[PDB]
Amino acid sequence: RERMGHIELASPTAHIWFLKSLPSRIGLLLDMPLRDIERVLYFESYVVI
Amino acid sequence: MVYSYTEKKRIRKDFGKRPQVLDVPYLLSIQLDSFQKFIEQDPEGQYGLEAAFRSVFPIQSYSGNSELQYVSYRLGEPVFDVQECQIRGVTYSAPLRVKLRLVIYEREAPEGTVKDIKEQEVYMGEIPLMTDNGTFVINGTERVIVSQLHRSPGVFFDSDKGKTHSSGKVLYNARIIPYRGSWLDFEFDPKDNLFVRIDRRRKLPATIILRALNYTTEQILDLFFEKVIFEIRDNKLQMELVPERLRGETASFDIEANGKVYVEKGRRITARHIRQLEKDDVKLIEVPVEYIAGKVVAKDYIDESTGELICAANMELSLDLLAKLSQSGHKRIETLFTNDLDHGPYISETLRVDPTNDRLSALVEIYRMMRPGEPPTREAAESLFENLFFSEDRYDLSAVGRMKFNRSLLREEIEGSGILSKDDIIDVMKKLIDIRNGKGEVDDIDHLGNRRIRSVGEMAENQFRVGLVRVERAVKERLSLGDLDTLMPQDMINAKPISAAVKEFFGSSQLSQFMDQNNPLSEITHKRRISALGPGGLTRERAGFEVRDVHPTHYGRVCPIETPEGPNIGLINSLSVYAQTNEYGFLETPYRKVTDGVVTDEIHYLSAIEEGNYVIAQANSNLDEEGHFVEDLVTCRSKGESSLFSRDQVDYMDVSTQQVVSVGASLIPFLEHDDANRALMGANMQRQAVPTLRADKPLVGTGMERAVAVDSGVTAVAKRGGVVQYVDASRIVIKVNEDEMYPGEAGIDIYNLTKYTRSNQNTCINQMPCVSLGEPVERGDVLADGPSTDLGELALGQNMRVAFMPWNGYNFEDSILVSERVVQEDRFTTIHIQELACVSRDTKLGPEEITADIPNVGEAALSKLDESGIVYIGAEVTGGDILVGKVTPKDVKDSSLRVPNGVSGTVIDVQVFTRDGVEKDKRALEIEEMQLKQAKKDLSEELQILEAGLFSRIRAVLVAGGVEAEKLDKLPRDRWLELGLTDEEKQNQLEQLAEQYDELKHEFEKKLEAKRRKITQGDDLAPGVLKIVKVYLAVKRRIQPGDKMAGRHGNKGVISKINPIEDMPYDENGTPVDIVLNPLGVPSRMNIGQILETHLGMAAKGIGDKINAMLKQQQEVAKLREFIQRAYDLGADVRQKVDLSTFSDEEVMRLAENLRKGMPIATPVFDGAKEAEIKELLKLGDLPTSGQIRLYDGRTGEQFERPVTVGYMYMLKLNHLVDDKMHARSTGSYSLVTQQPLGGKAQFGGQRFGEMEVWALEAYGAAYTLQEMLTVKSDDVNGRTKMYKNIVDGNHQMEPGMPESFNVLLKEIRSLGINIELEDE
Amino acid sequence: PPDLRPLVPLDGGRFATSDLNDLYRRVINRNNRLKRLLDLAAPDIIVRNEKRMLQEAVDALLDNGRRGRAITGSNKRPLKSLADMIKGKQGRFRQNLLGKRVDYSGRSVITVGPYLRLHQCGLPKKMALELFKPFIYGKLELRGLATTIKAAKKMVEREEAVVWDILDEVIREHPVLLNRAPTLHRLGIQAFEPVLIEGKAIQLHPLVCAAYNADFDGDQMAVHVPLTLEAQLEARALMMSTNNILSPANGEPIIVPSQDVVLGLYYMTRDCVNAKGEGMVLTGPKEAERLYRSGLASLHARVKVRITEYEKDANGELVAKTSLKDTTVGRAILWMIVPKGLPYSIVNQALGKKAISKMLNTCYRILGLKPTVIFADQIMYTGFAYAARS
Amino acid sequence: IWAAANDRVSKAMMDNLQTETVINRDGQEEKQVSFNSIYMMADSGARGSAAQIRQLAGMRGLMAKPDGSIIETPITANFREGLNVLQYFISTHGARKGLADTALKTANSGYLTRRLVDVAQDLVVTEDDCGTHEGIMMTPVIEGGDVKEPLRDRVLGRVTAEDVLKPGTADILVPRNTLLHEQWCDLLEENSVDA
DNA sequence: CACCACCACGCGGGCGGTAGCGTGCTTTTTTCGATCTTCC
DNA sequence: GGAAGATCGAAAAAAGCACACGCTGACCCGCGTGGTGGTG
RNA sequence: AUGUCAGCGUGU
Ligand SMILES: [Mg+2]
Repeated sequence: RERMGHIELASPTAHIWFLKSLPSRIGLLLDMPLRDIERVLYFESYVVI
Repeated sequence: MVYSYTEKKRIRKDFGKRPQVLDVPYLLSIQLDSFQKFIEQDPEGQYGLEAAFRSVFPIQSYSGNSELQYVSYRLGEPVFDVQECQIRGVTYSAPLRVKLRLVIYEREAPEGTVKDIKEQEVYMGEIPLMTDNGTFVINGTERVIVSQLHRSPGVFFDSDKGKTHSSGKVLYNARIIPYRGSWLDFEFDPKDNLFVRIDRRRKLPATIILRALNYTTEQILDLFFEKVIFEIRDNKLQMELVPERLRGETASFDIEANGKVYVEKGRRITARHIRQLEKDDVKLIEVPVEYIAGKVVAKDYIDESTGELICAANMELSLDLLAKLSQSGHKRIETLFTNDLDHGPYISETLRVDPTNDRLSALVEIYRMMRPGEPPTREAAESLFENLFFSEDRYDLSAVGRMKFNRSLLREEIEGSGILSKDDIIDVMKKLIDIRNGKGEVDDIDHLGNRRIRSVGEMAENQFRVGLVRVERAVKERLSLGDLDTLMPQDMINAKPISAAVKEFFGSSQLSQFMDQNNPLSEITHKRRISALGPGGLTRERAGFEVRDVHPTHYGRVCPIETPEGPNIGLINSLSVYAQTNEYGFLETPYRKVTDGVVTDEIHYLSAIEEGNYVIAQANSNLDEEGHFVEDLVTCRSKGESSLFSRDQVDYMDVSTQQVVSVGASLIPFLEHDDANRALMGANMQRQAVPTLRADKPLVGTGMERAVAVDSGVTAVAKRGGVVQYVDASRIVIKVNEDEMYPGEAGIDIYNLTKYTRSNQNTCINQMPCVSLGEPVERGDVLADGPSTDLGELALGQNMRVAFMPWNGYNFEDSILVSERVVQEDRFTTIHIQELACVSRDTKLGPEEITADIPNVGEAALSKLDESGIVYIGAEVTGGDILVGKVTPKDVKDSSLRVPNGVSGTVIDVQVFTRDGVEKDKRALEIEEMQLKQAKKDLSEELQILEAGLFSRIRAVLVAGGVEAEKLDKLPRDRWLELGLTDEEKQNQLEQLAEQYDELKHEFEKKLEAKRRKITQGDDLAPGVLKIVKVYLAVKRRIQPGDKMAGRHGNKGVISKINPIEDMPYDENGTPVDIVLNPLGVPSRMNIGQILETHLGMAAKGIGDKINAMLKQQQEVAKLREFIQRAYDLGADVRQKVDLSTFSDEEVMRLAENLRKGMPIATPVFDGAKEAEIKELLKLGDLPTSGQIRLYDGRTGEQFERPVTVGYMYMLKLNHLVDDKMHARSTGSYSLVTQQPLGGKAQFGGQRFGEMEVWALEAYGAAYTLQEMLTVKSDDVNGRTKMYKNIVDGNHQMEPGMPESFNVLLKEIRSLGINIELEDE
Repeated sequence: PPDLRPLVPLDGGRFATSDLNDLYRRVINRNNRLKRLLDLAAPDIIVRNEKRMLQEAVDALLDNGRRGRAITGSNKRPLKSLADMIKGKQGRFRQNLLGKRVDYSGRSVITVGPYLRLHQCGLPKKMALELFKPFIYGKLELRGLATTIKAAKKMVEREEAVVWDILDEVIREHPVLLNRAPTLHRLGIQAFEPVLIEGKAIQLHPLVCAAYNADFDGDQMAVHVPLTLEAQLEARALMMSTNNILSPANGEPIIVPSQDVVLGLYYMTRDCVNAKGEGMVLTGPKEAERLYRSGLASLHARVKVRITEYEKDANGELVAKTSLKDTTVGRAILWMIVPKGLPYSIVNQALGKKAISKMLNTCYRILGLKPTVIFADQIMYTGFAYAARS
Repeated sequence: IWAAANDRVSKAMMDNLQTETVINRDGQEEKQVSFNSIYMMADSGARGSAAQIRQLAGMRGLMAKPDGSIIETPITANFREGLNVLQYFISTHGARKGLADTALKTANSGYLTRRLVDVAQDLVVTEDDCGTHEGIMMTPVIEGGDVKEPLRDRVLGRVTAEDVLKPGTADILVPRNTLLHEQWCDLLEENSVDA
């Protein structure tokens, strides 16, 4: 009833709750528009680091 | 008038005054007729399968080398009968076969030369068939597909009356709703700009849809505006002035023409100046050059010499631009006639806002709207726009859609293509612009003329068309595969999509509902139901207020009172008695044409839209029997509103007083004396009454019981006339008349009555004969009485002796006090049948078997079971008893079906279905033997009749030839075949008759073999199951405190106390009353119908008691004839006339025997018996005229200080029994996820302590009780166990612990990327 | 954990939907495929798509249908994700935490019981026997009538008479919480003393209907059993109907005669002009009642009766005052139930709804709580009896 | 005109119902209050009211179409008498409007109650006196013709915030922190206290 | 020994299609392009 | 005099829509490939 | 020893 499991993700994935629930915490923290974050997240535009 | 044989048994007294001009039509016609249109062979492809096949077929291959065309379709005979389908569980359906031709053309010459033709018939699935009662049998269960009231296809203009923009301005919009396609909307912006939306997408300027239709700016401006010509003079610059254009104008400049100052500068042009200019007929008027700059040029003007655009189309003019135009040589210019109030410049403003400038740009913008992300290409945009509205395969404006479209635009023609065109959209936008300007009015969306009714046929045809287009895509896939020289159409098509679509529609649709079989009225109302819900319709939560109200067009088409009370009120309606459907789906109602004042009898069915123009009088308008209204000022209705009118201005007349109510609402006597709300409750409750074990006729009725009983398929109705040859409690055999005989037939009708079969509401369906041996019958006469039916009349409740008085608070709010006799005589005892299924499947380890031995059980528990493992029929079982002994392999585990706890009764029926291949047990063999014996009995009766006829012919021939009649009589009848005659034509006749006898015997043997094969064919089941055993339990529910009872006038209540017989109030003669009711209900709940019904029932029972007393004295038939004739003649110009002179003595006696328990009275729903007639009928018997008698107290005996109202009232026992409502729980099973107790009564479960209860406890100081309910009673498992052991030990203390639901929620949140925990610190 | 997303056997060889298991399986498939792609050094044109769709699967598992289109299930419908089973009306917060299902509870239709007192409710025998089962087991084991819990269960099932006696013993002063389904305000649930009745419907006091907004109409109600000492004390001291006499919303009384009590008391307190026994002189209310029951004087006869009324002085005691009053027989009869402290002006008039309410208010203000409760019960009894007799 | 006619009919009916009963005294006759069952039920307050009785015996009066406007011709027939088809259809409009309103009111009322409970579920009396000298004014509420609520109802069962002075005398009428029960309210109203 | 029938099964996904699917609610928050204005 | 702050209006997206109970049906991958197995 | 969907109904 209590023990949980875990899956080791091969590639990092964004947590949808923080990304989507307006205002976006990722976007607010990084000061980037939600469109840019959601398009770099789903592999359609590169982003500089 | 002469009465039918069943009616002459008991004639209902009728108080109706107005003669019946039109008889009530068949109630279920709206269900049957439509389905007919679905399956009838139509030479023209307008409705049904023929229309669908014509729409889809022919089917062309990808390459123009071959095709597949459709010739004809045929529906095969159903494999199983309706009864067989119901008892076996299969779906009542018929195979569909289609004649298909495969045409392979010439490869070298594709101009149309053919090479090979292959014709075949292919089977493409089963179509479920409608029974004679307008109901479907899906998976062995009765289903009803209710009609849907949905917005009709067409163009609708509406607006929001200031609900938006906070400014009060109305934003007019227009919608083009197709039957199949995309919706086109034209809305008006707050800034007066026309925008176009497709499928509720982003709005675009309305000129885009015009540009996409190959239209330039000049063409659009020509279409949408009036051109003013400004001819350039030397210095006058005179305009082509129209006097009408001066209306509603401001003269900022002096209007002078013909050397006269017509209008002075600074003066508004009043109507006087407009009229004077109209009289002047002056065209050319001098204009200053400043007036031109404020206008917009109509068309592009080009300086040919220089080849540059001096002015384009549609921009504001200016002084420099005007000078350039003048010097360019352009003498004649055109501009737009625009008025701030008459002709607004909406199109020009929209064009200015519109960014597109060419057809390709507009198409690209439309494509970008429709398909974001995809690259807009010329081909893609062209294809998308062509397929949006101008392709038959994607857009379908139906025939009714086209008719409404043309009518809304005032077009003479009512026929056209099913696709849109440039003209249609242009006209729609023009009409919307006119409506915005002021001309025209918006369309009432809730108008019943704008709402179509879709029946079963239309929906079935649509689903079939969807399946057919899927199949046609699948067959176009295979039609281009080549090698067609060796391919047949049988294997070319696949029937899976059509069958899947039709099955999903008939089994799992929004409107294919379970049929409610509480009583015949329930089924009748359910079949005649119109639901606004369903696909392509309203939603229960978002229905709103304005759509649930009673529109004035509901008169005569939708019942205003019969509607469910709850969330779906006003969205579900019942069809009126006389209402019917057009060919387009719109409802229509009958009317009597009124010509030259005198009302005629020709019936015209007027629709909602057309009936507005005419003036329709009421049903209750007095006539002098010559057709002329007695008074001049008849109350009529013109357009959804009522008013007085002259007697010569009437156009149509209502056909009946029942035209405005439904069938269920017309069964309430004295409906005109009840409040509308109480009438609604009574009508709703009427179709919830369970049928008792003895149907009792209503002493007061409305005369519609006969129609409801006959039309519903609950009673057995003779197909042909004749005499009843054989009567039994189970079957009836009728010897048909020689007139109705068919050639080569024995001529007997066999009716097998259904006895004690469960309905969909777990009630009991039972049919009882109402005829005797030798009694002649006619076509349409009732032979058996179904549930809640007495001699062909609907009988839902019982006639109970009621008294209206308070009785020691036992009828305080709405309670009912019931005498002990009501329980003693079983007046309200009902039978309920419950079905329990044991499914013997196949498991992975092995197949389970239904056997007579179960491990770890005793012989006493197994005593009821036989050696076959199925309980004995007629054995008394109770909760926890084993019914179908089953053991499944683990050696084996007991999984036998058991009677649910709290359920008892007697096993009355066991049905075993076996998959083909599996051996049949002894019980299955016994059931098959019984069915075979019944079939053999029927066929043997037919054979006996036919062989008796043939042997009579043989004996006649023999006695004519050999005159051996005495020898033949002495000889056995069979040996007559052996005996012959001399060599003559007599021998040839005997040989022919013997051959006929042999062939008839062979034919009937073949019939018996066919019946036996059909019985023994076997039933197909779902995968994994090898046997099914269904057991039926019958329980006698007797009335008791807590049971809900009700009358027909909305007066409901719960039985509060079963008073002893001696305690009930009694009259002078010592007869106690049966029911005591609180008078306090009447003044508040304004239903005076119950009081009048009580008085009329008292009068009827007094007449019946007088008849019974006369019968008990063995009085001569003359006295009975005189008394019954006097009773029937009572009234005030009643339409019903009964003549007992022609009745003969014997029938009269029978009639008297039927009237000895109260003469029935029929009270029409709006033409009923008045108070004077009731008093006259009361005075005819030995009863007080006032209707109030003097009662005595049962317990003490003193006279009540005032006379009380006693009488007879019709009481109904609703399907809300206390034994089905009571539940209790102390400790049981719990849910496995939240560790909370289960919910419901079927499974042992506790009541839900909701949030509001927690709030109420918090409002108190209740903290320990709340915590105890939250944790130690429900969630804390350790708390539960410790509390149980403590209370058993006697300590009333708790350990609250921690609810498990909170731990579950904690782990649930923890399962996300969020950490949540409890800190000890 | 698996137990919070269980796989339910379907007794037919198949299993339930198990939405969470489906989403987890989808995520595991995507993760394994991405691992396989990565370990093969796949080009950045293929692993990119697999990573994006793995992110989509994770999105669906955490919040289905949040961004794009919900993962369609086997029934052509959106699936339920982890977030979908916490939020909403069907979520864990509002369906299993704020409210829940509880044991020691039952439900049945209601029925009027006139003989009941204000603090009593009629409970059916079967519901009472089943709800108080643990108490019955404890009492059975305490008195030695059974040797074990199984024996007590067998005795309860066999429906022995001693079981009924024990049940009568255990519910002597054990209040039960009666509740109605729409609990609009605080008075929607109240504590009543159970009286065992033979039947199938719960018998409710006529006076407490107005607080419940209940009608004997087929409406059902639920019964809960407080099973701690603290819970019983809270029910008796806070939730009892005797305590709840003033509405917390505005302080107005909630116990008021409504339909038949008012009619009966109105019929009693009314005067004719030529009734039998008019103008007679009677010694007291007892003589008037005897005369009415003997059929000698009508209930509306105008007579003069010598009555004694008690008034409260400053010291708090009662001082009597006896005098002849001109009244009717019915009012004199009704005076026999009025408590001592009240004056005679209350009943010497035609008693309507407002008059009865004012009389009860004066009784509450002057006398207290117990006299008011007894007076209300007597008023209801007399109103019912004389409405029946009228 | 029709409203006046309905009022006249109702008044005439009530006059003919409430006191028509004429009874002989020991000598001559007289008029007494009627013993009619309907009138007894209405007057005693058991069930019903003047409107329902006037619908039972007098004309049913004007009825309104679903849009809310009044229909010109009223229902001139009682429930004891017969209502024709047109009058019943007219009344069904209002009946259906009321039924739909009461069917759709429940969800909105429940949602509002849920929001109100959740906004104030954490407020509990957890002290005895803050010593606050700040209170609010309370005056009888009067809006152009009627006294909607007397001051006694508004200030009943509440604690004074400051020493209430006798009007025009500057003398304490009630102390600073006295709970205004019935006797204090009588004292306040006997001195004509406004605020 | 290919040869047809039968069952694991596995990874796969929106589904089926030579494209679209949707069309009768109200309130709150975001956001994003178009206008303006205005100001340094 | 043009870029940036202010406005702003429309489009989009999210969140909500009483409680309690009773009953009914209907369903709870897939599917096309590869491997396996009896066979005449 | 479930769940969900759809429908009907009861009491408010
Ligand atoms: Mg009720």
